[PDB]
Amino acid sequence: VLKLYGAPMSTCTSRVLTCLHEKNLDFELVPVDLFAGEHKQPPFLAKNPFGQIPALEEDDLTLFESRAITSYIAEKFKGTGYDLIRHENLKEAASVKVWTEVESHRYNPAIAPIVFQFMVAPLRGNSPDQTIIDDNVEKLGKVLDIYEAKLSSTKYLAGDFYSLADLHHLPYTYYLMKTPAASVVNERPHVKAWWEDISSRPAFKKVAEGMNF
Amino acid sequence: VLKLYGAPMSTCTSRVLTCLHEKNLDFELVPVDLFAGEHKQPPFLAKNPFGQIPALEEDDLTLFESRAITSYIAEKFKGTGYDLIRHENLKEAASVKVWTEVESHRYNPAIAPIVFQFMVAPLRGNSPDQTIIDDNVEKLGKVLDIYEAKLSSTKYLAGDFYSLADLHHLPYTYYLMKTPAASVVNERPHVKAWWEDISSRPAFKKVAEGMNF
Ligand SMILES: N[C@@H](CCC(=O)N[C@@H](CS)C(=O)NCC(=O)O)C(=O)O
Ligand SMILES: N[C@@H](CCC(=O)N[C@@H](CS)C(=O)NCC(=O)O)C(=O)O
Repeated sequence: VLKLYGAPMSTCTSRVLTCLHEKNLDFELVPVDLFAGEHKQPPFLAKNPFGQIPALEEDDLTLFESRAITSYIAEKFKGTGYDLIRHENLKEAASVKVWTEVESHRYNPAIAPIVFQFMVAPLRGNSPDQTIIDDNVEKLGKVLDIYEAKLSSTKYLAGDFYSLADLHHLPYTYYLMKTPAASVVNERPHVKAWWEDISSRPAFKKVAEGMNF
Repeated sequence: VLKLYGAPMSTCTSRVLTCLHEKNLDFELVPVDLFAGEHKQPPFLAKNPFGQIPALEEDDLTLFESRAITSYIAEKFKGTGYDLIRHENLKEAASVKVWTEVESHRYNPAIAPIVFQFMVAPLRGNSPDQTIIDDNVEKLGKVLDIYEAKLSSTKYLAGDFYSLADLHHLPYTYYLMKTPAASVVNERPHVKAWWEDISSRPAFKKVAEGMNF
């Protein structure tokens, strides 16, 4: 059984959950109690020594890092459910690799701090830092300027097909759109339409429920 | 023929060069003049709209992001040269994915600003910012504390085999070891031996020469 350790409301778990649904896979979501600090105790640290969710146990295999887990799932269950990494087109598969790396090294480092300040900082007892928000909204805008041009050429980031590249953007963007920083998406027409597209896929709509209130 | 656009002395290009050598592949290195701002002009922007090196062309295929390029090479030529991704052991393969994601999301964000301050800031006309250095040295230390424990259990990050996960660490770490921040590697005995191991591989020694003045 694919056993996913995490929480429905977290961006990092949701990234895997939507991938699991795209692939039409059975799985078990095992709750990890972040409130009680379960992720920092010896049992979970043995799954992920960095003490963050999610982790995956599949028989004797144990994985962590959300995008390692999605990549594993996408590769292992080739030909089942949606074709996320393009297993029968080399050119397409390569482009997916490009834009998943763009998400990791360009999109995520800019959007993560925005969501952290709005959603996580209050949990740590701090008001959102407007300076950190504004700086990264500027940075994300510049990434999104490139996205706007790309998405004017192709339906999705890696080409005229939905892929793992787009998928990885769903969770942090979902929370961004709940904040005033939603403006960076809404003011770029191709990015906005792209977001409205991928965020309305059945495989994410089921996951979106768990990310709400 | 594989055409790599970049510069020997750059970490991002060096990351691809070492992979090419591990895979025993022939290639053409096409210089891009950063000092002259070539990477910011339309011809190169047509290759990478983000205007940074490296980029790869193979026939009509064009790629950017260093780790997308290494992944593409390691996959396409998986059956020949060194087994970077473990193409015959799906569990080892999964482990490599975990630790390449660790390099992208945990190691690189901590080590990059350190190297930037030491080696790029003077090209900006500034002295190295010791505050940014110290803060990220603290961060990198926490990451390496985890590595230290993992490398007590297996010879390399993903297991007892060298892999793409280890490889991706080579370039920034190489420049780190030329600075006072080399201490974070040298003070952790398993991390130190692991570094001295992977950095002595013939596929990297060829590359390290181009990273020296
Ligand atoms: N790079 C990691 C990031 C993991 C991460 O940020 N997890 C968050 C949830 S979204 C977490 O565990 N927060 C609890 C904490 O750090 O105390 C991944 O993609 O899996
Ligand atoms: N995430 C990118 C980073 C690319 C990058 O940082 N390139 C540097 C060379 S190491 C560059 O082009 N610097 C020139 C500039 O920023 O003006 C990758 O891994 O390829």
